[PDB]
Amino acid sequence: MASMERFLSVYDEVQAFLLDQLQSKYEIDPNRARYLRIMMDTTCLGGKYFRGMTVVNVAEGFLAVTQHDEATKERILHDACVGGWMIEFLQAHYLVEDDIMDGSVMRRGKPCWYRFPGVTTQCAINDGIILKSWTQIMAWHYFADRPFLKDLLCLFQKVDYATAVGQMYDVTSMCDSNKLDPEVAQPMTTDFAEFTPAIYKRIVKYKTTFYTYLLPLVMGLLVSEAAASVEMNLVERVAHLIGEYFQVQDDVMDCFTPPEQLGKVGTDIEDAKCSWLAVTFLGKANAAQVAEFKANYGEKDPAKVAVVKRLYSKANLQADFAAYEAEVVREVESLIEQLKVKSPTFAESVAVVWEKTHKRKK
Amino acid sequence: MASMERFLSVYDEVQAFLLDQLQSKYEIDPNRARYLRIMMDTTCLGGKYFRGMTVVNVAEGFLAVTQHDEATKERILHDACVGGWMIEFLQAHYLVEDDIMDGSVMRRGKPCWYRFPGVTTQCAINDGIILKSWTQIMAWHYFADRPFLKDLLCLFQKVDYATAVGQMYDVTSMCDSNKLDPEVAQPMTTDFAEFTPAIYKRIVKYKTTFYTYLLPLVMGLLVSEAAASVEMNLVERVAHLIGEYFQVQDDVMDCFTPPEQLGKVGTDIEDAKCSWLAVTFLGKANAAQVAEFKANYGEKDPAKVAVVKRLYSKANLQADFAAYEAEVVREVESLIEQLKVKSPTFAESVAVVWEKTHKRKK
Ligand SMILES: C=C(C)CCOP(=O)(O)OP(=O)(O)O
Ligand SMILES: C=C(C)CCOP(=O)(O)OP(=O)(O)O
Ligand SMILES: C=C(C)CCOP(=O)(O)OP(=O)(O)O
Ligand SMILES: C=C(C)CCOP(=O)(O)OP(=O)(O)O
Ligand SMILES: [Mn+2]
Ligand SMILES: [Mn+2]
Ligand SMILES: [Mn+2]
Ligand SMILES: [Mn+2]
Ligand SMILES: [Mn+2]
Ligand SMILES: [Mn+2]
Repeated sequence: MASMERFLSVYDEVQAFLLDQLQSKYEIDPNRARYLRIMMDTTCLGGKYFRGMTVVNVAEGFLAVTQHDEATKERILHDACVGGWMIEFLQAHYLVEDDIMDGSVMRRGKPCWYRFPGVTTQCAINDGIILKSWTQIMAWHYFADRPFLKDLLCLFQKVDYATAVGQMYDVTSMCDSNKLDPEVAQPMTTDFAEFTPAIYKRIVKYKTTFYTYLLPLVMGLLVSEAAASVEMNLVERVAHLIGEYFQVQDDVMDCFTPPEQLGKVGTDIEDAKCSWLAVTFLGKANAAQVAEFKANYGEKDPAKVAVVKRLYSKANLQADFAAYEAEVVREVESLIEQLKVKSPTFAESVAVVWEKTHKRKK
Repeated sequence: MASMERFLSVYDEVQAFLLDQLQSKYEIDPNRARYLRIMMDTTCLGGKYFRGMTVVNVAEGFLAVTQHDEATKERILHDACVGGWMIEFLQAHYLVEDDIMDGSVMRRGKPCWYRFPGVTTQCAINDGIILKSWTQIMAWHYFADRPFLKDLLCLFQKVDYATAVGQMYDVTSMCDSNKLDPEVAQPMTTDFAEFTPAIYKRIVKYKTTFYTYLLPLVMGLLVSEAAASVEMNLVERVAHLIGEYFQVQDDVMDCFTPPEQLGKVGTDIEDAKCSWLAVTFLGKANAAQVAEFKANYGEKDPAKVAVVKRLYSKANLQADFAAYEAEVVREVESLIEQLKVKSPTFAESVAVVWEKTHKRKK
């Protein structure tokens, strides 16, 4: 177990705690409390909950093989649920600001938060900042007396920082590094020389993999008091690997999955992003295809966007994706086997996370 | 002490630490390091440094009367400087996002960060988020082994949260509370019924007073290991009082101090903000002046803005400001006298902070 039901139930508790505290300590009025309730629901719910449920499933794995009083088992499961919501609220923060930064129109099948009629960008920027503050309010309330509090806060903040650095790498990925200058308007690259696997990998490593895979796996270990029982270098390597594959999927779906299924409308082509599709197309294309790509990439013009998507389709990128995927399967399986040496239970949790990631269709 | 020189010197050290870590741990390239260096300098420097120097001056007060080895004195002064930069970087974060939210054009005598040619709003939103992450990176690096670390992080996060709540109160201050609704476009108030002292005071309490006065005073106590030696209810009361007066000054200057001296261009009238000027004018005006105010407030139109400023000038608000100020002087002096009972040294630091605030011209 009922993991998803327990996790969703704890959302109601955290929300009530936060909103009750706003009334009792922060002098909030009922209508602004309602606004923040709706904001919380809209930005924190309706996703796949993969990050939060990873914390829960890692914790459940150790519960199955560790001797505990039932009260202790309930405490660990509750801590796992609260920690998972910390990551889901961190996600909510990033998506609110990212949708503004990327000029997006839909998220989770609804308008992006900033596009809601009674929201607008000026309030949505601050709403996003509130979401991140709530992660810390949660931590200090629910975990005040826990032995893992310091480790958890330190990990959370380093992951949050890495993600913000990665967002800088992402939103500057269509500029030439040598021309970056706050004082000079930034032209889009014309040579696309920095659309390389290594540079792509750096964006993804920081913007996605720490908070989507490393943070939930290690938080599950922390609330289980089990971190010392795994090889942390393997956790870092497998989180980076699965997290990169997760983003490659997201890049592919941005272009080729209908918004009806995906729940968002892709902007990577029009935004000139350094996506897996663009890097891989450039790793394959002949001279004429590169020049045609350059003539059309990074423009909102729906007909130029359409030229790019046809170039992608005719370049048979499904072949590159399959070879990349087959390589990731080898390496993920190898790392899971290595994890089994010290931590069979955690290895299985990583196998579950991989299976969920590998099979996802949104 | 040479307090200002020590404090500015520590900026260079923190900056080098942060940028060196970006190179050694976060795979940053030189041009993006340069961008973030310039971003740090532009957003963190050039203010009055009142918040950071409050930490230093509180710590210096206890140094003068406490027995310490010189090495311990140097450690406390360095911690005070690092903690002061934590608050200055928090300030930097708020100003970067606030200038976007308020549609402002100038800050500290230069263009707002988001208006720099090679910046733009999409990167500036994330740059602001980086500034806040840097406050935590600082804390965990410099204070990892300090006994005050947990208290400091908990205080910092609660203050940061209060400020974000206050920014919500601020950016929604021109809407009718009963009509707030994320799903419905928000009309500006027509009755201005929520332009009251009590509602004004709530905005200011949260958006300004916690991070501008409470946080620097208590951080000075924490790095001095002296918090138990003061009456914290008095610290809270005097921080709220001086912080409110500080914002009333800022509201007055928004309208009446030339940008050449102030270093920013006011937006409160055009933004329909609940400012001290608007609340006090409405506390004084006759029927015709209220209707003329309503006809002109909250519009970028330079001639409508000019109508409001003339209404302010003819309403003799200098009289209300002087009575308000005379009341604050009574109450601040009373709280300083009360603080002397347990903590003469801290009372004097608060007297210094008050004098600096009271005499400021920007
Ligand atoms: C890192 C990326 C690509 C952001 C979207 O993440 P998810 O696809 O996990 O979004 P939700 O399930 O939370 O909606
Ligand atoms: C949001 C973060 C931090 C990483 C994912 O970036 P994207 O910008 O690719 O995410 P989507 O908008 O595609 O979900
Ligand atoms: C709280 C307000 C009114 C923001 C500006 O603060 P300051 O007037 O202290 O700005 P700097 O000295 O840091 O430039
Ligand atoms: C920035 C914060 C959090 C409070 C001061 O608000 P203002 O919006 O009045 O500040 P200025 O732009 O006048 O400096
Ligand atoms: Mn996006
Ligand atoms: Mn993005
Ligand atoms: Mn995407
Ligand atoms: Mn402002
Ligand atoms: Mn403002
Ligand atoms: Mn102001």
